[PDB]
Amino acid sequence: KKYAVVLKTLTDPFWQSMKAGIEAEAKELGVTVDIFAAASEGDAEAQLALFESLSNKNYKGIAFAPLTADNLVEPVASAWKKGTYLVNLDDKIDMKALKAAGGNVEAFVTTDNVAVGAQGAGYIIEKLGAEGGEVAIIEGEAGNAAGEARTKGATDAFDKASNIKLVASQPADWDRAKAKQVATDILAKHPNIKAIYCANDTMALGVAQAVADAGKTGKVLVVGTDGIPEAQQAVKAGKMTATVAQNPAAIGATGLKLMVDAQKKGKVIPLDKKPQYVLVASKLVTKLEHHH
Ligand SMILES: OC[C@H]1O[C@@H](O)[C@H](O)[C@H](O)[C@@H]1O
Repeated sequence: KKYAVVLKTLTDPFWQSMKAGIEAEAKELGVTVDIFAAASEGDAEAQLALFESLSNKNYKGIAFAPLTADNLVEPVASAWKKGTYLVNLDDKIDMKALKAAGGNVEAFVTTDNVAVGAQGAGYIIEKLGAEGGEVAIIEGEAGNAAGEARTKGATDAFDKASNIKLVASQPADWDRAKAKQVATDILAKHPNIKAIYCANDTMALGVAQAVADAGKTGKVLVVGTDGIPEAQQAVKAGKMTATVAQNPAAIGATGLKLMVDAQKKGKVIPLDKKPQYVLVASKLVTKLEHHH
C-alpha cells in the first residue's frame, strides 16, 4: 500500500518544500506517497474532509500538518483505531484531546519553535544594541501551536532585554496582505518602532512592504521565519533583516521515514504510549557580511 500526506496548503513555498522533501525521501526509501492539501485555503473543515476521504483509501500511514490544533482530532483518532500509522508534522495537534478521542500518533516532527522565536527576537535585541527600542510581533493564527511557541519565545526574550519595549503583539493569520495591513497599523500607532518579529516569512514579506511603503526600509528591522526563497532574497537585498530558517524538507522526510519505520513493529503505537518527538534544526539567516 501507499502513504498519504495532508499538508496545510500546497500553494506556499514552505509547504511546497515539505512536499518535495517527502518525495525525495520516498525516492530513497522506495515507497509511494500521495501528498495533498484541501482546495479551500486555510479552511479547517475542508482539510478535515480531505483527511476523512483519504483515511478510507487504505493507506498504510498518513502524515498530517493540521490547520488548527483541534480540527483533525476526530479523524486522526478514527484512523488510529483503524490501524493507520500516523505522524504529526510541523504543527502540534491537541494531544490530550486526541487521547480523549481514543487515538494517538506514532510521532510528532517539528522545529523547536520556542527557540525560533527566541532566535528571531534575540537577533533583533543584538542588532538594536544597548539603546534597544520599541518592538512588535506579528503573530500567526491564534492558537496554532507552532506560531504560539514562536510568539512565546520572542516575547520572553524581549521581556528580559534591557531597553526593549514590546508595544504590539498581533495576529496576521499567516497572510501576507493581512501582515502588511497589521504592520501599517503598527507603524502608524508606533512611529518609533524599531523592529518587528514575524512568525513566518509570508507575513514578514508583507511587513517588509509596509515598512517600504512608510519609507522606513532599514530603519525598522523585519525578521521572519521559515527561510523561503523570497525571504532569503529579501535578506540578501536588505528588504528583510533576517529570517529563522526551518527545514521543511527534512520535517517532511523525517515524518515519512518515521511512518515507514513505525510499521516494522507490526502494530500502531499503543494508546497509552508517548509518541516519538523529533526536532529538526533551525538556522538564523542574516545578510552575509564579509566586509571588515
Ligand atoms: O502555514 C503557516 C506556517 O505554519 C507553521 O506552522 C509552519 O511551521 C510554517 O511557519 C508555515 O509557514
